[PDB]
Amino acid sequence: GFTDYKVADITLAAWGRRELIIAESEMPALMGLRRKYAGQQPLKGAKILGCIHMTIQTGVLIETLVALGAEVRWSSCNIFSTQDQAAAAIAAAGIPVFAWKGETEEEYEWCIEQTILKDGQPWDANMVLDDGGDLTEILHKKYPQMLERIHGITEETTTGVHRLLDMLKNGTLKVPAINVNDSVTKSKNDNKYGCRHSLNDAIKRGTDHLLSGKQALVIGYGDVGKGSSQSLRQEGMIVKVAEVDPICAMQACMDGFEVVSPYKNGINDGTEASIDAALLGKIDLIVTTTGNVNVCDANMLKALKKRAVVCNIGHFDNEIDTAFMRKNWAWEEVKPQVHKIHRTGKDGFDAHNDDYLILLAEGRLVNLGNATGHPSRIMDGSFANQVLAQIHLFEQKYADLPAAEKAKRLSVEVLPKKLDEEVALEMVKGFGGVVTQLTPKQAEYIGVSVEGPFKPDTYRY
Amino acid sequence: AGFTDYKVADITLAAWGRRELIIAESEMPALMGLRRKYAGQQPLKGAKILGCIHMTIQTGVLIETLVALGAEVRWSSCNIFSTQDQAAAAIAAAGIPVFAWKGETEEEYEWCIEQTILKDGQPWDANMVLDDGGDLTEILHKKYPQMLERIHGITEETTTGVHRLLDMLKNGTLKVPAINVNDSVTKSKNDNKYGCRHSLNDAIKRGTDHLLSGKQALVIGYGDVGKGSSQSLRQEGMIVKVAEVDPICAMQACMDGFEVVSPYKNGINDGTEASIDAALLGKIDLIVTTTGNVNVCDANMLKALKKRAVVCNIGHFDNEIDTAFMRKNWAWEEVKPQVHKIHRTGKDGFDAHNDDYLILLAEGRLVNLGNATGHPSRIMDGSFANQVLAQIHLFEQKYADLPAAEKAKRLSVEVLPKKLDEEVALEMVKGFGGVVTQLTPKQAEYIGVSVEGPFKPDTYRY
Amino acid sequence: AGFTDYKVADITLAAWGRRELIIAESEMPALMGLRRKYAGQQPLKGAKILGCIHMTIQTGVLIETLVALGAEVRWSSCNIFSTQDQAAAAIAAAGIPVFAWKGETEEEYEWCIEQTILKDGQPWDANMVLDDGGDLTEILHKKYPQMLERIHGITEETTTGVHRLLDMLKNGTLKVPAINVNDSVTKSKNDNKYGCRHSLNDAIKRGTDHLLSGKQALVIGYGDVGKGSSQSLRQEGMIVKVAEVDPICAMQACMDGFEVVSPYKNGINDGTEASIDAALLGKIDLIVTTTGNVNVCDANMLKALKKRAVVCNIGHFDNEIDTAFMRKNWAWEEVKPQVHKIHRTGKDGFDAHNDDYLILLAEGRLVNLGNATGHPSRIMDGSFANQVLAQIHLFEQKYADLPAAEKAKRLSVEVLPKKLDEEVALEMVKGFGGVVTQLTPKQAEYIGVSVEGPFKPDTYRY
Amino acid sequence: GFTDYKVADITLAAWGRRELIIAESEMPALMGLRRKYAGQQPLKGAKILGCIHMTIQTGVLIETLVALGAEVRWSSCNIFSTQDQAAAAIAAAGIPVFAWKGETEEEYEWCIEQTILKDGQPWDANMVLDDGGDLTEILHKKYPQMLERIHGITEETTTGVHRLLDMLKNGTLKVPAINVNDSVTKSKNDNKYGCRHSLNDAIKRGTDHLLSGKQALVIGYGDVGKGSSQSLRQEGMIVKVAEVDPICAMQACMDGFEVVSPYKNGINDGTEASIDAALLGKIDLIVTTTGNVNVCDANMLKALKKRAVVCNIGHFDNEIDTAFMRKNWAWEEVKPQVHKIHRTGKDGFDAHNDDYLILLAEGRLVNLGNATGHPSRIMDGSFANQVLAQIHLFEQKYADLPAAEKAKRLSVEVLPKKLDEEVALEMVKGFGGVVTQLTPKQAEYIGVSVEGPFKPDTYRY
Ligand SMILES: NC(=O)c1ccc[n+]([C@@H]2O[C@H](COP(=O)([O-])OP(=O)(O)OC[C@H]3O[C@@H](n4cnc5c(N)ncnc54)[C@H](O)[C@@H]3O)[C@@H](O)[C@H]2O)c1
Ligand SMILES: NC(=O)c1ccc[n+]([C@@H]2O[C@H](COP(=O)([O-])OP(=O)(O)OC[C@H]3O[C@@H](n4cnc5c(N)ncnc54)[C@H](O)[C@@H]3O)[C@@H](O)[C@H]2O)c1
Ligand SMILES: NC(=O)c1ccc[n+]([C@@H]2O[C@H](COP(=O)([O-])OP(=O)(O)OC[C@H]3O[C@@H](n4cnc5c(N)ncnc54)[C@H](O)[C@@H]3O)[C@@H](O)[C@H]2O)c1
Ligand SMILES: NC(=O)c1ccc[n+]([C@@H]2O[C@H](COP(=O)([O-])OP(=O)(O)OC[C@H]3O[C@@H](n4cnc5c(N)ncnc54)[C@H](O)[C@@H]3O)[C@@H](O)[C@H]2O)c1
Ligand SMILES: NCCc1ccc(S(=O)(=O)F)cc1
Ligand SMILES: NCCc1ccc(S(=O)(=O)F)cc1
Repeated sequence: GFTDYKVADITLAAWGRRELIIAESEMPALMGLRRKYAGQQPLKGAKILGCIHMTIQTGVLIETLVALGAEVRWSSCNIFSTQDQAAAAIAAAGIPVFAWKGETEEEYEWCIEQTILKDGQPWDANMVLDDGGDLTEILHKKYPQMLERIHGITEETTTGVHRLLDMLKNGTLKVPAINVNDSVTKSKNDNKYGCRHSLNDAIKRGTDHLLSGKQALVIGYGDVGKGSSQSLRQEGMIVKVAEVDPICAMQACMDGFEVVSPYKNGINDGTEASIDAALLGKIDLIVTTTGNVNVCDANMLKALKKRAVVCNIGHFDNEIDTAFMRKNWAWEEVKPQVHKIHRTGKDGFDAHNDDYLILLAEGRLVNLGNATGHPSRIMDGSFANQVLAQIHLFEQKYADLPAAEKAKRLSVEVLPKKLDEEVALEMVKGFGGVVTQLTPKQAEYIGVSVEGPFKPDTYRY
Repeated sequence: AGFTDYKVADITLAAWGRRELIIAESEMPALMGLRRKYAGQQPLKGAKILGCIHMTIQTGVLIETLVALGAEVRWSSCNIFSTQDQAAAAIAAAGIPVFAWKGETEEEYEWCIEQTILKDGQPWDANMVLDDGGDLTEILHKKYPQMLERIHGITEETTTGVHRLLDMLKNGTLKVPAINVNDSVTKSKNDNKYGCRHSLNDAIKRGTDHLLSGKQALVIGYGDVGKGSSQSLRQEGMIVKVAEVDPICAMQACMDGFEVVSPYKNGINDGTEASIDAALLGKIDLIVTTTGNVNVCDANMLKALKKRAVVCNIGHFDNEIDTAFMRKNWAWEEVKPQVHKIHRTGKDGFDAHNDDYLILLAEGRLVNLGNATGHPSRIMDGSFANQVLAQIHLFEQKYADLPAAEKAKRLSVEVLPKKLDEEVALEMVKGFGGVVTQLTPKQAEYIGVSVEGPFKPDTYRY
Repeated sequence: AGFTDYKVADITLAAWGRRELIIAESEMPALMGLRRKYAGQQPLKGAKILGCIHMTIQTGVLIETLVALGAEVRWSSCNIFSTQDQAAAAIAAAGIPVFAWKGETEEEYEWCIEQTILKDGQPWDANMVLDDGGDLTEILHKKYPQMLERIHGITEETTTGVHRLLDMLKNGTLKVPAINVNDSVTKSKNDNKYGCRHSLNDAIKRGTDHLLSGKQALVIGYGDVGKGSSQSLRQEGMIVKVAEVDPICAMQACMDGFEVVSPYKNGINDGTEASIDAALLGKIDLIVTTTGNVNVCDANMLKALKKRAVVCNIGHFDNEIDTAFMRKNWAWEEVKPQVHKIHRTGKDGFDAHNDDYLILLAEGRLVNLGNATGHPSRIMDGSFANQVLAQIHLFEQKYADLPAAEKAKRLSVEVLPKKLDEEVALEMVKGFGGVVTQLTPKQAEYIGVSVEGPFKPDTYRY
Repeated sequence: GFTDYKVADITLAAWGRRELIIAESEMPALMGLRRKYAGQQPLKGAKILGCIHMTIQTGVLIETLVALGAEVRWSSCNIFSTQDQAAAAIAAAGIPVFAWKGETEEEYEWCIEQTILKDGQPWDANMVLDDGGDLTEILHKKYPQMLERIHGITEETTTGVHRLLDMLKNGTLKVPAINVNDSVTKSKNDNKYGCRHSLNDAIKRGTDHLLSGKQALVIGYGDVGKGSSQSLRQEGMIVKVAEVDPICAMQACMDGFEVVSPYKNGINDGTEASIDAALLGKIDLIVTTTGNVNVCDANMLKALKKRAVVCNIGHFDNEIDTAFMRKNWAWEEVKPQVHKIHRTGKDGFDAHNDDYLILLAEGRLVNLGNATGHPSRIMDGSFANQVLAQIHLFEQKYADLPAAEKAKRLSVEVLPKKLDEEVALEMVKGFGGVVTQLTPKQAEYIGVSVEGPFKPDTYRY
């Protein structure tokens, strides 16, 4: 009589299991590790608190971790990102999961606490898998005693890594972490190509708007901005790119984009006078990709072309000043995760008003909120890295080391390039690709082993 | 007035070269901004720079920037086919020693480098080296080691040259420090990739005027050059397949929409004709090597290629293709300079209407420079702004003046700091009319950077 | 509310449908411009239109435009899977007879068309037909021929429908004139191509959430739908191969950068398993049929496809794929609505973990409408502005009231004049914020056109 | 002792022969016609006046006509389009050719005259092959008696067809014509993909400018403007498109381009005030593609960004107001067919002036002027049509008809679709493409023969 879960509808489990079986065939690197390490059971004794979007893809990751011996308790890291049939299949497998699509903020926090607490007391957790740092934060701030037993954190995404490095710099990080984001088979796969697949996917599902011929402004040109700009350009949008980093802006120019600023001469002085109103009045779609705060601000929202679509694909919703819009403008729900924001005022709207914006997923990550996030064959790389990272920190056994050895190992590290390459090779074979083997003379000529690693650690790909 | 200390193809091309320099200067804002920023300070006064890099119009703007900052130079090309003769002539007419022409022999190539090293029959009192590929660096270490005692540093342009510096550093044979100019992002991820995107299809059209759309290409390699090369051909409508030994680069090729294949069955190169994927190579209209490695388009691949396929190399050296095999066994018919039909029917003569030939560009030497003009000015702007900054830095550090114990602590291969890489990029972006946004103080604090940058940790890969 | 003359899935979706209609109106400036232009004149006053076309949000705006101009209508969908239930509910809640829901059986499909034809058990006094594929046209000619005595014209949306009309005209069996709406440039080269570009990869993602980049696709056909479908996949990074019987379309595929292949050895489809290029089909991850032809993805191709390939059809009718063979021999496993795994291990039951299956989308029916929402409003604007102009033209001509000799001269299948095609395009361009330049008198005289257009001869192909 | 020619340098003939031998391997449709018709000699007795760019590809066309039985006398239809090695190879084969790169207007007219006159008297020509209509006009106006002997004209390009249709309208056309341009294997191959290949080719050879990241304005979006826009966009330019035809403008929007006018509201009233100076002041490259007059006018040239490149790929050099620039601005030759135009005045220039434009090929066809025009494998389709059109008209012997039968036969027609498909099939085989054969049931289902034509004549591809 398994009841240790909370999902929208347990009766979706059979559907979710059908999609898990399909997803498994799309995830050869992750399923390869499941088959490789099953005999060793390297996560026997691991008790993992997991906080990451409860999608079908996350389901294959969860069941891999359990297949290698772990126990887990799971929650989503976003109120809109859960696929309810994925959550139901995991719960019907007997795995504690607290997640549904459309949580309130209070339900979101309740779901994390349900993973942390078992029977009203702290679970004897000893591993953390996090995506964005919310679970990491709650443990350090509200359950610090639990971190005495925890061997490490494996952190999925750019924003969570930044938070770990701030903690490390300030002396507040209590356990070591692996930066999963910066494996090449994560950052330069998931963050870029994942958003290429899923950004225009979510815009179409949300609005069914034609994108070809229309004007877009992408704020940011890091890995997510690069993939997002391509998602839109390959549909035929005229894409303009904003950046604060001149190296990233240089890449945008060379990639064929006009680089512009929302602010005259790029100077954001906080006044309406600084807004390039002519530019913003021609933009049909703005997408924020930065991991920064208030990059689509109130004065920008006032100046945007009527009926423009606004969305965010960075981790947190504060990229767009949705607070200003809740305070001043009237919200008309079109359907779940799609709202018309009427700039005519706060108290009610005319149903035929033409002066509105369309906001997707209330400013939360739009690929997961309005579609299904990245596809399985892309998440394969990210999640193979997660598994390898969990194995590595669980085996290092930090929670048991003497203090001097803790000092040497309290760090945020990445996986070695050899492993990054082994993940990539399984991905390539999933496409039917054939990697050539160096001859001994050729390996000697460029100074590498025939087996790799093939590049110095400085190499940027 | 009596300047004779040069050797070029035709000095009367100087006026033409000067017109093209004046145009190129307006395409190179980072480099020309360095010229303006530092001219009064003369930070290279006293520098005596041996330069070895493709004697193009773009290199001319680099040379005159070094001279305008106070340096003296003596120059040669780093490839027998890459000089633009009008550029070398303009530089010579300006009274600057340059020894370079398009279509040098190997003996003339080595003579030209030695003319930069020697002045009036004796070693020039050089104290700086600017190199592209490592040949000048090698000749100095092997043949003129005494000159290195006075040299403060090497600024090395390209991936292959950096590899050779790092081999010397690990072997204990590198005598002076170096800056790896290649690995600035405004070099590696500008020049190596987008430069080849611009100039590869350029050189193939100039050499052959072949339609590329609808035809099959095989690109060997998918590093920065292979990425840019693959894009050069795909954007023309070619059906491009990619080979790689690096699974991470192979993963990128898959995700970028290319089929990843090996010339060898199951990727295993046992040296026999039997290991060749004859069915694959029999379909390929164009093969491009981009690896920096040896014999990646080998004799058995060449025998298996589709009749009338084009063969070329855009890596730094011609040993990527087994051209020696083709010289030894097959008859060469010159179509026009840097374009040869190689007839696979035998060595002693050929039927003029023979159908079983390959077209080789630039005799397997770097094809974008041999058959066209290499990277365009606005891309080389980034590379050469980095070169000027690197020259300034190593010259000001004065390594050659240190005691032996301190030289040992300073001997290293380094990259320029990120802040400079960003400053080059900013001038490039302004040259496109791009407008970079400035962080507010709260935004800078939120992501943990200074408002002025650097904006990324040194681990960032872009 | 008193009004019961409809049948939809759920009338309570009406308000949601109305919200989407108000958005779609802002995406359809040509259609809303016609509403405002002709509202006062009521040119369709007295028209009674039988309509049979995908009951989507876009069709809703079309319906309410005909009504706003004076017409009465009775509506059904031309496909069992293409209805958007909230669009049908909005139309029914506006008082408009509509019989349509997503997921009809075949018997229910036929019944819905008959409910538009009949009002209270007797033929409605229809006088106009709007059709998409020819099913309603066929039912009237076969089963209700008396009704055609009062009907002034048919306006036919799509290529397959027009083919059927032209065969009836040749055979002397077409009883009323038609307008070929499909062959307006703002329909054929807008809807058929760019609509499939937008909506094909859209439906595949919704149905399977598969990564497309780096995978192998085979598009059967390279007409307008095959062009837009091939681009839909290639822009995602698929490696796309194209099959054609028309060498001119195959030439376009080559120049567009696709490899042109046949599923049969040497292109010869003799019906044997030996004729199948099994090596080619064993590498294909996705096959899309775009032909309007029969059995272009046949039993032997289905047998030979790579395990776990996706199979779909974006032509009008589901017989492009041999789904009947799959129904007879293989076990179907529903993943979710309009997504089935087809287990090639046999008919009775399946292993839930079997690896040898295909994924079929929308049971072989038009996949963009079955698994997503079809073309976007801004593209359908062009098709449906043409539909409204075509309805106005044939209604005002009053074919059914003309003397016999006048009928004989007007019994034809025609396209709208090019001047109207241009006026639709102009509104579409303005909807993008584009600005069309006006010729000077001298420039107009020089190319031999009016400043107002038409700008091209009728022979022009764009 | 053959002397009946004039070329730049006859010693270039061996080079030209080498490139002809290579080009033949790139032109399977044209070489296929040599084999299919050699035995029958369909052009035995044809005497063809030919006027078209004397390129390597034209050399293969010429020698195909001769191999099928024709005699010819040849000139180029543009002063800059000749490849001198090609003209030399043709002269050395004993074929009268009068053409070199860099003719004056006087030499251009003289070269056409030498094809018309053999030994000071009109040659007994009975066939005409033209590209642009200059030879056709000269014969109608200056030697009308020779048209009593001529069976027809086969006209290569859109501008030339327009000029023929003016005469058919006015009743002043003396012989029938084949509109070769409007074969699909010409118009939608040569005019579009040909310019795709050769526009960015000529711009690189002429300027070596980076195109990625820069702003282009393409005037026109017919077949040449479509291919031109793609030539630039695929290099990473940000391309804007002007059109007067709203259908063509619709296609540009859908193809992912911003459609703009050089003039406010699109109204070309001839004033400086009409110019959108903000737009023109951002454009790095303008390309005219219209076949119309003065579509890049004096006020657009005055407003263009400093150092922008200006070129024309339409047939005639009056698309750009070069006359205005010759009268008012100082011209500095960079190298052959590349000039800087200094907007500081006419009385000389400062060698370091920054306020100049770069004009390519003096406003003449830039792909042939600064590069080599379309590649062999594209020109294969166009020229296979030219050969079939010459046979199609020669075998009909219009000049032998009585006046009443001539009237009935007098027309400007395209080749039937069956020939168009025959050319396309040979093109497809040259790529190694495999066309599928319809089954009888399938052919019956769509109402075509298994042997084609597969499309009604109304079809637009
Ligand atoms: N939705 C998804 O599936 C998904 C996937 C991966 C990562 N992410 C999230 O997306 C965000 C970005 O990730 P990334 O890996 O691209 O990071 P990144 O560091 O590579 O890129 C962020 C970029 O934003 C730029 N930027 C910062 N402030 C800006 C401003 N005011 N205006 C313009 N540009 C500005 C920076 O210069 C930087 O290049 C993070 O929150 C990350 O966690 C989301
Ligand atoms: N022509 C130019 O203008 C130009 C510009 C920049 C660099 N280069 C030269 O091009 C070469 C490549 O430079 P890069 O920056 O791209 O280096 P890189 O290290 O980024 O890429 C080289 C790639 O070749 C691959 N490779 C090695 N052996 C291989 C084999 N046998 N088969 C397939 N792939 C193989 C490696 O895995 C690697 O990814 C160097 O010689 C460099 O100096 C030329
Ligand atoms: N789903 C949609 O939204 C949508 C939109 C428009 C049209 N359609 C339908 O799509 C179909 C195609 O329409 P179209 O306008 O592209 O027609 P089309 O005539 O332009 O093209 C169909 C192509 O199929 C090719 N073909 C025929 N049999 C073939 C075979 N056995 N193998 C390979 N190629 C073959 C033909 O040569 C032709 O070029 C029609 O049924 C039409 O009604 C669907
Ligand atoms: N250089 C080459 O190799 C080459 C090849 C083929 C044709 N051409 C020539 O190029 C020209 C164009 O040929 P095409 O086949 O594209 O003809 P086209 O009729 O298909 O296109 C010309 C286009 O220009 C547009 N146009 C006319 N006046 C305009 C104006 N003032 N502003 C903007 N747009 C305007 C028209 O609407 C039309 O769409 C003709 O002179 C033709 O002979 C050149
Ligand atoms: N006007 C800015 C002057 C300037 C010009 C160039 C640079 S650099 O990036 O190429 F070192 C830096 C500063
Ligand atoms: N210009 C607004 C009036 C108008 C609105 C629509 C059209 S139509 O081409 O779409 F029938 C024509 C004219």
